[PDB]
Amino acid sequence: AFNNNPSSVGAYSSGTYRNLAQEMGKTNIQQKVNSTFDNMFGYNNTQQLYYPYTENGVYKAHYIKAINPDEGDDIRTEGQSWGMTAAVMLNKQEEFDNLWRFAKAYQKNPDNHPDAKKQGVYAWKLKLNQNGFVYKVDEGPAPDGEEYFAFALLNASARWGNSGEFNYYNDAITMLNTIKNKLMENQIIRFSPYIDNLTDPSYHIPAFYDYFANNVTNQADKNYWRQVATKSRTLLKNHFTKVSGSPHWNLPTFLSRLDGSPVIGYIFNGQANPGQWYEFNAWRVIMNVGLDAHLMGAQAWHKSAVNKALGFLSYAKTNNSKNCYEQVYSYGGAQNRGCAGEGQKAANAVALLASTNAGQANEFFNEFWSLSQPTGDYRYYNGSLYMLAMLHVSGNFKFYNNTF
Repeated sequence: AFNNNPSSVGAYSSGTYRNLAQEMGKTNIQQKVNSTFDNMFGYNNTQQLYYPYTENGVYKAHYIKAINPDEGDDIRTEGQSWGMTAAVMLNKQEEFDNLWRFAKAYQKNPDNHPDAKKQGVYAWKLKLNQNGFVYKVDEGPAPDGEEYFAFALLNASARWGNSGEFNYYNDAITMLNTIKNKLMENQIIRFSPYIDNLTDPSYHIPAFYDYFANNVTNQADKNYWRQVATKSRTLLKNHFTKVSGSPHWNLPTFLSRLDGSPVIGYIFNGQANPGQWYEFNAWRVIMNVGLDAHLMGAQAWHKSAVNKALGFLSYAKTNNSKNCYEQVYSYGGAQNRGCAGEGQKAANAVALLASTNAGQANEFFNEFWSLSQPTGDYRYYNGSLYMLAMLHVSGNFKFYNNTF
């Protein structure tokens, strides 16, 4: 049965990881997790997201392919870092190393870039040119990519050691220093180096910062990361207070000010969507709240955030002609951008680690567990989130501390 009373003591402290799928009465859980990885990382061109990169017939590295029928396939730091995270959780070292080799060689902006704000950050969008060779489309970062790279590398160090191709630990500390020096404003993760008073709630993963604090050696840096953790929980608490009731109707938004206020409308040239939309990025917020509750303990704010958001989506489904909740809402109104696909259902299943409503849990968990693994033209984002969720709901998303 679903545990509707999640502990205030996290798995990171206790060592006790929940297996949500087992609580929900499912069978062949580990088999399904393993097949999900094998299909995503297999050469089947069906579920596959992991592809080799060669130059003049010489093997170089691997990437997660952001398949895109509208604008041409590209390669993103979020997908790359999420792939590495999946690989370390399942002890898949070659896959990890092949992805990290690609990131460090081809995504990393040089440390002596003429723009100091780009030095050592990871270019969010690459493509292969007409002759098949990789190039940077946009050098600007997507800072949750760096966050997941640092997380994944610290875990690789802890599981595998640092004497092979990579000194994972040194690579992780370098990544942490880059985040602190290039991607933070007053200890809150940035949306952009070039815009102040701006964050993306989906980039806030408080438990990662607590993990960082426990994996750096010096006192000042331990305190720094513990403060980022506390400030991140404050940002999310404040954002969830601000989106409660009218006018945002309990869903978090794409962009926020540093006090948690949703950004209204457009604020910069190049912005993809209005700031107050619950859209593709915002899907991840309650996934992150579930992660935090599981790993670091559930408090009243985690439970309220997820219960009210899932409550809104359930309500929105009852008021939809297609009998689905949709991918994009603004001020509680459906924006006609399609029924929820696999990745949104996946994010919402992870959120259940902070839920106190067994009925909600049944509905949202079964809607996720009944899905086939993503295929076709939209499988990059759907399939990436599906993989992460499979780990989180099977007790496989764990923190592996380094020893000093």
